[PDB]
Amino acid sequence: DPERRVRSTLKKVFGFDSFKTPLQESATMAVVKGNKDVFVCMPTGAGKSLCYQLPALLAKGITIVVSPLIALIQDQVDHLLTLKVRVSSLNSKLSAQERKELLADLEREKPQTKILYITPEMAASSSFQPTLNSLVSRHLLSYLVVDEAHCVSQWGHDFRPDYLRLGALRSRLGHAPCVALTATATPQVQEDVFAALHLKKPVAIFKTPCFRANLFYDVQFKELISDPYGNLKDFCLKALGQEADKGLSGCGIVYCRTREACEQLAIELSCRGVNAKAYHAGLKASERTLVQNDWMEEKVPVIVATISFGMGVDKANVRFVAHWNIAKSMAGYYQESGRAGRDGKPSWCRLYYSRNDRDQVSFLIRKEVAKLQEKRGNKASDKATIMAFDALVTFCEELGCRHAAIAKYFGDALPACAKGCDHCQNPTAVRRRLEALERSSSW
Amino acid sequence: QVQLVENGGGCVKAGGSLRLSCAASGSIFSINRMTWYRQAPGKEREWVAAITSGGSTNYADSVKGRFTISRDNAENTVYLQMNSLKPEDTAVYYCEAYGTYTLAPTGEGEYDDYWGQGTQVMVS
Ligand SMILES: [Zn+2]
Repeated sequence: DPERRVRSTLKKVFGFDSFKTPLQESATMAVVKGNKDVFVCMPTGAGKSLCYQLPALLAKGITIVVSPLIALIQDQVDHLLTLKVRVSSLNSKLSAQERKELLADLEREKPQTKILYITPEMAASSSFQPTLNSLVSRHLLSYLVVDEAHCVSQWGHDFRPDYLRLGALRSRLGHAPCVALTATATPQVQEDVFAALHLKKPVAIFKTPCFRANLFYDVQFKELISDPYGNLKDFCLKALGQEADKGLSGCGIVYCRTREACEQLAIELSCRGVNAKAYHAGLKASERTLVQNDWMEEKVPVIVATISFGMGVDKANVRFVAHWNIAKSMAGYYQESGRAGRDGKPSWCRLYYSRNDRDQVSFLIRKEVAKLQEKRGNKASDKATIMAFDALVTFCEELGCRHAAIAKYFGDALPACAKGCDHCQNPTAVRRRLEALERSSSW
Repeated sequence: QVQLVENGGGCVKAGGSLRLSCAASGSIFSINRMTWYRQAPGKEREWVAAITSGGSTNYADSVKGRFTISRDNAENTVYLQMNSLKPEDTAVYYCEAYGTYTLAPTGEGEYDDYWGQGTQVMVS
């Protein structure tokens, strides 16, 4: 059966005895059957690549993989080579001799090349059209793959005019199933992907959900709070106190927009008896490395940071993530809040919302969009930037499951919140606080 | 897969009124365009009216002001209010679910077009 082959090739070539996840498996099987175009939207470290690489080995012919830049392309080729897989890369960073060695290999009946990584520039160039023409005619194309598929959308962050030719490409390669992959797609970006690449219905979709059961999402209104600083300390004390025998157990992050706010919030927290240190661009590199160190090694349980917080920094027992100030985007909030509870254990994610904060950020977004518009003219992404903020304001100012609002933005199914946010745990108490906010709104 | 099942047809007299309901089943997240077509026997399929996700609506000239469509967003269901009916309007009425995004919490979905079963509408 096909399962017997796929399991076997997974083991013999790639080395694994079972797939990471049954979603990775399902995607993989759907590409193998080859009746449908496929969209795979999984985050970094999911093994999204396996879902087109493994099926490529099990087919009769060649798999063209279109990736936007060679840095990306190169990583894959080296690893595939190490697995003793017959891979090749066609780019304009290559000598005429290497280029022509490869163009030649492709014009063979039964080429050496099983998988061909190619840049969009090259996949459109006159130099390649005839090679492609011969490959289709000899029925040697098993699959067209488009990586970083989101680049085709003007509503995505990384638009490339290059990618607009890919739809015409897909059309010519009609007989061949098309796979498109990315980590990052709003529903609007997914609709742009399916349209612009001319994917064919039914498009089968494999999309890792945002939802993490062990995170508890809630919003507090700084306007309706006598001791904001004191509220925060209690939130930190709850979160850090889930093993009283150890005393303080775990660590937490407080996120601020400004450096002044960091320094101040660190001092306020420290006084009320929760040891906290400020991390921002203001400090010397040495102070930063020392503060990061103290947090990582649990000397100091709480770090107060600007957007500067390290990408390479991933800790396992982050018991809470407090946004003192609303973030620039729903995506930013998801990512920053999502640094919590990577060890699977219960964690708390809290947004401190003020309309004054909303207004300060709202404006700063529009200012830095204006500064980009003077340097490169208009872009439909500028509209996306503003709507990315609206979605987070809407998260704060509506009644409804917090996890569900996050899922609607990203395009997931309604998640299984087990009284896992404020609204699901007590709907009426949320209505109370929302009503209370609207009383200040009068006039 | 997805079910479109239309309801709320029957026989009524000229000048009378019906309201059709089309119900969409399955894990539907969104529908790009929901569209009302009618098939009069021995005539070509006729485009009636349609509504975008976000509630933009347009209407055939032959039914403008008499007919109006709307969407129970909660229900993933559309309605076609037909008042001032005429013998012309006698037909089978069905819906097209263009750009129908479906998705389970597993992360496994589809994106497809779907067609309805139809409801009979007689105008004396
Ligand atoms: Zn909830």
